[PDB]
Amino acid sequence: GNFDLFVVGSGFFGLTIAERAATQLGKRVLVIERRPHIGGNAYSEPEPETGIEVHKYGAHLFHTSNKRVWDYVRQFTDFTGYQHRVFAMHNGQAYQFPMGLGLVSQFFGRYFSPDEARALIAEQASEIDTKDAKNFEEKAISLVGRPLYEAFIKHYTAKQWQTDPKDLPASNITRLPVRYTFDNRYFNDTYEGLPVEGYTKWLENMAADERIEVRLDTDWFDVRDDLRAANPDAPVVYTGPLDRYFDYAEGRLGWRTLDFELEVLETGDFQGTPVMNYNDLDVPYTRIHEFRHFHPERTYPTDKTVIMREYSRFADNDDEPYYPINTEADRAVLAAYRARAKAETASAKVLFGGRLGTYQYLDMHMAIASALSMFDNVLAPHLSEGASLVT
Amino acid sequence: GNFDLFVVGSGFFGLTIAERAATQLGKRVLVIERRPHIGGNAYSEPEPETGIEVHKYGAHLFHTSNKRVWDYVRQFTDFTGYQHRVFAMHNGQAYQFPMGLGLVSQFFGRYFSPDEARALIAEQASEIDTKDAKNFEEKAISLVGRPLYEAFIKHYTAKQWQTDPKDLPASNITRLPVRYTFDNRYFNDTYEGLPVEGYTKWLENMAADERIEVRLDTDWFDVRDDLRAANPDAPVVYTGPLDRYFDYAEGRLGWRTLDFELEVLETGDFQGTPVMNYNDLDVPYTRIHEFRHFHPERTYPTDKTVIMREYSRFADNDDEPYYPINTEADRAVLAAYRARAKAETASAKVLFGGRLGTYQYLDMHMAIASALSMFDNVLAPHLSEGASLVT
Ligand SMILES: Cc1cc2nc3c(=O)[nH]c(=O)nc-3n(C[C@H](O)[C@H](O)[C@H](O)COP(=O)(O)OP(=O)(O)OC[C@H]3O[C@@H](n4cnc5c(N)ncnc54)[C@H](O)[C@@H]3O)c2cc1C
Ligand SMILES: Cc1cc2nc3c(=O)[nH]c(=O)nc-3n(C[C@H](O)[C@H](O)[C@H](O)COP(=O)(O)OP(=O)(O)OC[C@H]3O[C@@H](n4cnc5c(N)ncnc54)[C@H](O)[C@@H]3O)c2cc1C
Ligand SMILES: [Mg+2]
Repeated sequence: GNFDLFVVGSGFFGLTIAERAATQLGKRVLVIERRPHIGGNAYSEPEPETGIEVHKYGAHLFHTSNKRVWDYVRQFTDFTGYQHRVFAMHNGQAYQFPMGLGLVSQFFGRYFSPDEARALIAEQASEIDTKDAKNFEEKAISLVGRPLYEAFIKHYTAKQWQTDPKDLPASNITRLPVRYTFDNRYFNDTYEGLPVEGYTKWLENMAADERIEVRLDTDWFDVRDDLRAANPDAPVVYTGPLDRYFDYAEGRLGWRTLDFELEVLETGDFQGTPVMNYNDLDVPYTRIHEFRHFHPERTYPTDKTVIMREYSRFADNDDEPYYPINTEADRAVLAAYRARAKAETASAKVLFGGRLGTYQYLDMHMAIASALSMFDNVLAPHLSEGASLVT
Repeated sequence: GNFDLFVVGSGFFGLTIAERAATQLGKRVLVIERRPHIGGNAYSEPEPETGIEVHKYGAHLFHTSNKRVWDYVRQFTDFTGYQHRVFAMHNGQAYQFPMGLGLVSQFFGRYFSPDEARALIAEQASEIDTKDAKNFEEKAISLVGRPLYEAFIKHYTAKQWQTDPKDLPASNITRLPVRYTFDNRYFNDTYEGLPVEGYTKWLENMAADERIEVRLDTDWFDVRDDLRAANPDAPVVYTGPLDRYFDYAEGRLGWRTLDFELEVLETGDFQGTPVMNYNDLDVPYTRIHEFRHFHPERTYPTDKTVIMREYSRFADNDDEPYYPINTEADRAVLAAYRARAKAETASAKVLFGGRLGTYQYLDMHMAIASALSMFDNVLAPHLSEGASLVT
């Protein structure tokens, strides 16, 4: 049939756009998705042996301080009262985390009060002067001191960035706070929780409107010419890779990827907490997720659990792209593609959005906020009142 | 104590050198090995749950037509009568392999005699003229025809090389024979078998002589200065990476790596043969190894088996290097390092050998042949009669 709007990609950005067009302007929307499932990287699914919901592209924790977004998402799902907390494994011991009075007292072997901890860190971090810092390693030492740096930062950084911290620029550290309280709540956003029926149901609700069609297993580039010949005045919101859209004509944007190993174990509980960071070099993974703990309210089985080991890697051409590397070279490459994108927008009615469309890491709430904004300020005016898509 | 000779690396090249020096010249040899085990990539070990011997760095099949090598290795191990055969999985069917009368009859649906098969291939391969071939894909079609190419070569090549076959040079295909008989013995060497007590015992026997010390978990670069200060007239045979030896001063040599996934299944037999190639794009691995079938003479358990999925990847800086990529750029980089190596040989008594030391893929028998030759023609003359190490 006929379409008023094409959305490429069914992640949170894509589905926010598609939903808002359908329900707020009455528009016919086609969502083209190349994967065999919707939801982009927020997709979740039960592990078969155990029934436990697993986040297939990495652990997804929802948090936001944006009231508008919080009100928007709650139309599609309820949230549990989950609060994220993380522990760290170093030299055979499990530490409270992030760095705070708990970790400090554990690591140094006795209670440090807020004033005493402040004094300790100050003294140890004085080894290097921050403005003299030549690189990441030195800057981190100049902020938290060498003992804490070498125990909980050095090797974890090396694993996560796949680069020796001495070869990372000092530039990539703004602050490196130690909490001078025992508060170990990981995020400090106003709103936080996990979707009660899980992420996939949430995303399916966003696509529920009759005026939205979702075509899975479909690559936009395989179908666009005849789809747009069908509906020439239909604008496009594209949330796939930016460099691919222009046939890599400016070069490939660099990304980091993640490898996961899912394992079902014959115990009811492997580590007693959702996420354990592994700070030492003697194991190759950065973190282990245990998914039963994301939803304690669920009646999961008692004799099995599923865990997931996470590993960091530079992305090869065909790896899933997760984090932009963002070298100067990358930023110059990006610069060229957004010029192309602005010209494609003006000439072909194609908007570029989302994590892949803009070469940006985006949290779920930031992707949603981004899409709501594109809708309100660029796309809806066009669809409703013929306004230009040129900014 | 004192040493007459340093060998860096305890793979087949290294241990051949160390053994020949110890037993044929009476020399004190120290082998420095950075891994926690000896044997280099030929190392094997029993999987714990099943007891089954697994080749930890890929399936290792011994074959040679070199009588000297065959006589040499049999001093350290007995061989079984194993003959390697490979099958290929395409579109839900298992095919005899390599391409021959069996595969051809299966694939085309009826018996083709030697003359008829010859005629078939000739006709189909005539689609493209070999000298007109613009790339790998076209050259392969010009040799075996499009139907066979698209079924058993196209996607397997894409997976193994991590490159679209249209973007590989025609240059990388010499011949692509179809066997016009039913003979499916994989290798055509005079001698073939598997070590009766397994690869690790074999390698341990090579290092058995009292005059050989093996230090595990030791990086040559961490220890060389004081080791050589200890024994200044001791020559060195280095079989680690060539580019690393000279601090990557000419750039990094490019390699391909392999990823493996070991799995123990609750069946006595998963695929009924040691190696199954997967020629289709719908699975990411290239091959599955089932190790019980490498040693049918062993009394392995009946209710479990261990398999290994193999995947191809370009090597990152810290991946295990398995196959040289060998671009023109790589060959120019290599060229510079062998000039450096020749100067290091003349000035510091350091020989460069083996797979890593020469940027070469070497089969086991070719590594051994190589080391025997370095011994006889370069190193033994030096150790015995003070001859120069300069060639
Ligand atoms: C490991 C990992 C962990 C994360 N953890 C969190 C977290 O804890 N909390 C949080 O708030 N956010 C988290 N995020 C970000 C989260 O996934 C966001 O929902 C995501 O960034 C949403 O942005 P997006 O919709 O633009 O991208 P995506 O979710 O990637 O959606 C893009 C969709 O576009 C499809 N597509 C791409 N190309 C084409 C094409 N040619 N044709 C058709 N379809 C195409 C893709 O298949 C994909 O489905 C995490 C991300 C990752 C990778
Ligand atoms: C998947 C794979 C499959 C293979 N299959 C076969 C087969 O089927 N049949 C066959 O004949 N051959 C096969 N081979 C080749 C086989 O492994 C050979 O025995 C190997 O090439 C022997 O050559 P080498 O001794 O020079 O290298 P290696 O076996 O790699 O030995 C090198 C040793 O040097 C050590 N080392 C490196 N750097 C240092 C350092 N700075 N300090 C101290 N020690 C160091 C390394 O840890 C390593 O142990 C295969 C190889 C691979 C990767
Ligand atoms: Mg890589």
